[PDB]
Amino acid sequence: APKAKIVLVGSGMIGGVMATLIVQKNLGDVVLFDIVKNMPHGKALDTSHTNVMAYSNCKVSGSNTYDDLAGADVVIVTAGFTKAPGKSDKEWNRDDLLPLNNKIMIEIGGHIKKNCPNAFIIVVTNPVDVMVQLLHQHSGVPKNKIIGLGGVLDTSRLKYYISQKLNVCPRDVNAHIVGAHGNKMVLLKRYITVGGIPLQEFINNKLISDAELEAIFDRTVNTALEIVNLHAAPYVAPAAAIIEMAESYLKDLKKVLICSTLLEGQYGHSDIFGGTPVVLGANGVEQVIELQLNSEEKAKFDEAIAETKRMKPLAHH
Amino acid sequence: APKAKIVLVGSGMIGGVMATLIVQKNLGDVVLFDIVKNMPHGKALDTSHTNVMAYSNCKVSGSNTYDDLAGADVVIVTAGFTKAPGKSDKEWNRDDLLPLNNKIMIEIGGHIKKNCPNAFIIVVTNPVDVMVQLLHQHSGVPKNKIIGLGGVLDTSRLKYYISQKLNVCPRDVNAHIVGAHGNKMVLLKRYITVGGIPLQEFINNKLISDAELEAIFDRTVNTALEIVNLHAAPYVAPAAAIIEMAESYLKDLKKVLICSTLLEGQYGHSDIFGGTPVVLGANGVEQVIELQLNSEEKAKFDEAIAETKRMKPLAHH
Amino acid sequence: APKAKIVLVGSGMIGGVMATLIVQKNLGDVVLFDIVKNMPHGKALDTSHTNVMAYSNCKVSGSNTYDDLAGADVVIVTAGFTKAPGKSDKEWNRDDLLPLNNKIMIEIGGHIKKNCPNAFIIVVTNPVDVMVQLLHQHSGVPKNKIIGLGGVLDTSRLKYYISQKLNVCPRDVNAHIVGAHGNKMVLLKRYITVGGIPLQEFINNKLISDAELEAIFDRTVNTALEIVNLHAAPYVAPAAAIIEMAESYLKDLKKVLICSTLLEGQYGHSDIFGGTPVVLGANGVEQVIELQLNSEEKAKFDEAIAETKRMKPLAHH
Amino acid sequence: APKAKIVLVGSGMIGGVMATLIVQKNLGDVVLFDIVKNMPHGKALDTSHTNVMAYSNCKVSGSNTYDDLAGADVVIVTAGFTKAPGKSDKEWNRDDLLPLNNKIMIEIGGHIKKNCPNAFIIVVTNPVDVMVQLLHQHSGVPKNKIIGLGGVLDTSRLKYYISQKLNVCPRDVNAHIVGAHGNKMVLLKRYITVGGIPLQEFINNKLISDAELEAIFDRTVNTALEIVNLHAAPYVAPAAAIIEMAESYLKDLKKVLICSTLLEGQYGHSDIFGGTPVVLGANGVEQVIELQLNSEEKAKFDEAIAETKRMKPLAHH
Ligand SMILES: NC(=O)C1=CN([C@@H]2O[C@H](COP(=O)(O)OP(=O)(O)OC[C@H]3O[C@@H](n4cnc5c(N)ncnc54)[C@H](O)[C@@H]3O)[C@@H](O)[C@H]2O)C=CC1
Ligand SMILES: NC(=O)C1=CN([C@@H]2O[C@H](COP(=O)(O)OP(=O)(O)OC[C@H]3O[C@@H](n4cnc5c(N)ncnc54)[C@H](O)[C@@H]3O)[C@@H](O)[C@H]2O)C=CC1
Ligand SMILES: NC(=O)C1=CN([C@@H]2O[C@H](COP(=O)(O)OP(=O)(O)OC[C@H]3O[C@@H](n4cnc5c(N)ncnc54)[C@H](O)[C@@H]3O)[C@@H](O)[C@H]2O)C=CC1
Ligand SMILES: NC(=O)C1=CN([C@@H]2O[C@H](COP(=O)(O)OP(=O)(O)OC[C@H]3O[C@@H](n4cnc5c(N)ncnc54)[C@H](O)[C@@H]3O)[C@@H](O)[C@H]2O)C=CC1
Repeated sequence: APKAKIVLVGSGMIGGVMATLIVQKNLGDVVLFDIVKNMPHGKALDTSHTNVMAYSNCKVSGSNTYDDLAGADVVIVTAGFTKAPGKSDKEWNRDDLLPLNNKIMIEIGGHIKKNCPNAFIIVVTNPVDVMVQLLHQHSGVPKNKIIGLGGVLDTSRLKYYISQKLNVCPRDVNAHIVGAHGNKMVLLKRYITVGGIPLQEFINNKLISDAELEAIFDRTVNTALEIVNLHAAPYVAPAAAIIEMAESYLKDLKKVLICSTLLEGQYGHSDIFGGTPVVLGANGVEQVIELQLNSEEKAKFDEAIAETKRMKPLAHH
Repeated sequence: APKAKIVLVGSGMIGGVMATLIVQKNLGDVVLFDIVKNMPHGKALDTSHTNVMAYSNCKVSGSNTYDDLAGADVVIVTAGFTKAPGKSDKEWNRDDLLPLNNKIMIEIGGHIKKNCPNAFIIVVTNPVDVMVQLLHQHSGVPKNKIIGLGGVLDTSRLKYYISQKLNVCPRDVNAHIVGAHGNKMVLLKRYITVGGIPLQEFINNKLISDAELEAIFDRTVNTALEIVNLHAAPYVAPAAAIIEMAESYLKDLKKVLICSTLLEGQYGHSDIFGGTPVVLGANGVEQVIELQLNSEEKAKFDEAIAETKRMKPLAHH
Repeated sequence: APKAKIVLVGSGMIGGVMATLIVQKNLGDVVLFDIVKNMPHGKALDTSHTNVMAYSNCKVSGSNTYDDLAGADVVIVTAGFTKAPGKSDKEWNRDDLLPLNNKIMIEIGGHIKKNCPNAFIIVVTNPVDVMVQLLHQHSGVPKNKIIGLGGVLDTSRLKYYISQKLNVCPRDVNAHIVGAHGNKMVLLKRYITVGGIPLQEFINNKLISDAELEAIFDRTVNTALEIVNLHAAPYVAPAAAIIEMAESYLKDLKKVLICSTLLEGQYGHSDIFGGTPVVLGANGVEQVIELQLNSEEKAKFDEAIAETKRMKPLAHH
Repeated sequence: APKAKIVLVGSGMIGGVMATLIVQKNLGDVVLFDIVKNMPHGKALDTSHTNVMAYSNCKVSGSNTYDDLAGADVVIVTAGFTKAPGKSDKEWNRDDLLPLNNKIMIEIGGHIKKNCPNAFIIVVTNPVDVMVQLLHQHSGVPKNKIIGLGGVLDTSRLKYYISQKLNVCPRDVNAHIVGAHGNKMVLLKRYITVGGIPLQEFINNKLISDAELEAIFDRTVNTALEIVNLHAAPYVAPAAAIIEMAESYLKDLKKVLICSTLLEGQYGHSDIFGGTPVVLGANGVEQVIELQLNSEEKAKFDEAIAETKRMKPLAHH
């Protein structure tokens, strides 16, 4: 009935574009919560005027008070740091953000548990597969109620780069990147399709070569780094990917979207979060889809999970 | 610059929903042309008021004059009959429409050639793979400028039925039905994916069985018949499929959409139209994608084409 | 959480376009209920495939069982007749539909009371201002939970016709037509704006003359008749207007939309429904806005209400 | 045919959100041009991946080369500075930006004249009513082909603030702010409507008081300042307003939108740009609407224009 209340814990660059897109889509009332005094109110105010241009009617409010999490239907956590200190852009590594963000998850998780234990949570803060589980553990939410951003975004890059080479609608390329959001992300060439057709047929037709695809894979993995090194920050597509996830939940679209979710034996892994296709609908994570990987792909998946696992103890520290 | 002018040659049930959806999408000015006196003006008038609710600004005009094809950017041909005479609903067969519609294509084609030889044409009238080629031949338009409706619609049924069984977003099922739009349409189980994942994995996981899929295939092929026999007429999804095609053209989306197009050696066939994925963009049919079918699938494709071919001489009569 | 369930009581022409638009907009699951055997299932089936083209995920089901009203969040009543018997198109009068539809409202109202007493109801069946109150009285729903279609549709015509003369975006003309949906509808020249600017300025600028506006008023009042007499049936804009209302409710947009609602002293009238701007949001009819009419406009409003009132006793018969 | 090419001259905060919204809306290919090395490529890259989530197909490219203006259909100029040096946020005044941005307009104008003299131009850089005319004069474009941002944005604030007080859909408040975008902007209480109804009726009904409206007017005028002083920057609504303008042009919507345009006697003013409602369509500024202001309102309009005029000679310096 009342619109969904969507609290953006973190009102930085991603938060700002998420607020924008929520109003564009009329998805629900938005709270831009941040620890920075007044900034979220300023961003909220600005954003709120777009209801007029968008023909929407979503309240957009800023907050510097954790208890505004109360009544949240969806909580999207981008709170934290994008860069580590003393580290240059060339040395940008999501792993280095771990010391910086760990303590922030715990605190937010405690606030979510107190204020909106029944909210659907999307964790973004890097290293996301680690931060999401830490938040899961501190917020107390059901495993079907929290996920991390990764695959929707990593695959939008891969999908997009292939679509440009093949000159097809970007969305008509489908692809899977799993395990973790980071330099070990697992790009599954075998699960790439174009217009539902195995990418291998386009390779057989010399429309795109294996070499080009290897360069696209490399680019995909290094995209965040590439953007950081172009004197920009990746936040527009991250926001759009998060909103697509939040939207599938809110409107019960049941889209299959690759997100970081609690693995309970899939791919041989339990007690960790990892990226895999899930179905996001009214009941949250409605299905966790386990790709029937081959042994080579599973080996890569293990390598990705091993990285998340390695940082599990460091996060919890 | 000026909006696209979209002439709907045929202002019956499909025409009406196409006009509706064009205004909803603000795709261009619409002409509802029909041979029935005044009906198209009445439908156009009604439809035109929806600009207000849709926040659009597309003119919608009725026409009983072929020369209103002048300046058309897109021409969508639904002109003809849905049912044959003396034939009951249980005996509904698209082939029987051939005697009834053949002469209508020729005439329209002559008008298109005179009035809008550079228009992009979408032929719908059944039996579509036959009628489209007849129109192609009489209108004189380039082969990259005309297609027939079939696969977008047949696959929306298959996609939809599978998505309901697997509880995923309908659009997340991708599937291919090729050769012809009719009882010989070729359903390619091998090219079905769900969230980009081979349907076989869901079958392996007992999430959907082969038997269920065979029933869904049967239903898909018989859908039009099923609808006709429920005391309804299939026209809403046909319209939406046509609009999705027209939209990809008009907005240069480059979607891969299975349509009836002139085959020039694909699948071993030339000098006939058949359903296959194509990319529809600014330049019309930008790419004709040839699925690398196996011999069994190709045999079915041949059977479908053989039917179109069989009726080629009857149409031209 | 679960999508809204929208039951279309009546699955005829308006019902069909409403189902189409609901899926286009992803507004909720739809039930096409009708007394005609199987037709609604056929229409629902057809419509359901458009989820694919629309990227939506709304179930569309047919029903021939009143109890499928159970759990309805919104009920839209188009059940009834568009034309009276023996009456020609030239003699088409909404009043004549009263004998034909009265008994249908009562029955539906009883089913709504039993099955979905907390649903938001939109009554369309003509003569709507009479049928809506009859349904209100039999369904038992709160006065903030039921309205009739009229002004959104009548004004879309007026708005549209003026926008064409002035060459502005249709939605940029705002206008009010109140009292009743019928030949006594009250067109308030004084409340017409174009881009928020009094229409009188455009008249002063000779951009549109009083005479042209009087012809547009006449056309607006006679539009339904004009469409019927063009061998068409007004149902596309009616559907779009109803969906805009249903949408404002469902998404809590709080749009000001002129609908038939229970008057409780506004304009000097009580215990009757009449068309006036209301605000439709999460709580239904959130505000009933009383235009501060002058005495001349109020006299017309009285004339409109007098007609509804005259038929009140005949309906209840 | 080919999509519109939209060059965003200036790829800062507003530019970034404009690129985002263009892809969301699939409006055309986008070039993010900036003088800052590589930043626009980084932003373009990020933005480009959203085609996937948006189902769009708009190229988004960065540029550090003026000649990428070639072939532009629309040019949106945000190039310049938001704050003056040594000036604190509390002292933020658009006028102070004049020395900083004047030289930038001239240069861009010369590039537009050389590269895309037939492009439709939207100038944003402050003080906009001054910068727009300077660009007009240097680019050589027809007066119907260039406008400045102001009223769509200033009025979205006023509209929004009133809609919150009255609890109606933001877009249902219409209002006019004219003359100039700055502290002398002219808020015309007399032209405010809510759901097409004179705001005075809501004031008469004590739904909003004159005092509240005066506070809302003050807030509206000071909004940019308020946002700057909340540790934020107004750029989301500016972007949305610009896109709504660009969109009306590109899709020939003919929306009435208040923009800065060349006055040729309206309001008694010639040879200057000032904010007034215009109709934006395929042919650019299709109509310049002159509000029939009273003498008090005209006096304010003169005060606003006098400010633009005062800075005319300083800009040209
Ligand atoms: N999972 C994924 O695919 C990716 C994740 N990222 C991670 O997203 C996070 C957000 O990126 P951006 O928005 O660009 O960063 P940002 O630095 O722009 O925004 C983060 C903000 O969170 C704040 N914040 C810090 N502590 C907080 C607390 N306790 N509560 C609320 N707010 C708090 C900040 O003050 C700040 O505004 C980073 O860790 C980045 O690496 C970014 C791209 C995609
Ligand atoms: N290709 C595909 O996947 C399918 C094709 N169809 C074919 O679509 C066609 C249209 O279906 P509906 O709209 O439902 O039929 P309909 O009978 O509602 O509409 C067809 C209309 O075309 C008219 N017409 C006849 N001759 C004409 C001429 N020379 N010029 C202009 N108009 C003319 C009619 O008067 C009429 O209004 C039929 O042949 C149907 O079988 C329908 C569903 C999908
Ligand atoms: N309020 C407004 O502005 C206007 C109201 N109308 C009224 O809308 C109603 C619907 O128009 P259309 O859809 O075009 O008519 P239609 O005749 O196409 O559809 C009406 C249908 O309701 C059915 N029906 C009859 N009794 C029923 C029952 N007990 N339960 C469920 N379904 C039942 C029919 O079988 C039928 O399919 C008519 O009374 C028309 O005058 C139409 C235009 C606007
Ligand atoms: N007209 C209106 O209603 C308002 C106008 N503004 C004016 O909009 C302009 C843009 O605001 P923002 O995007 O926030 O600023 P910003 O500082 O974020 O972006 C401006 C950028 O333009 C650049 N630039 C400078 N010289 C350039 C050149 N020769 N060519 C291309 N790019 C160049 C910058 O490097 C920079 O990235 C400012 O003057 C601001 O005051 C902002 C809000 C609304």
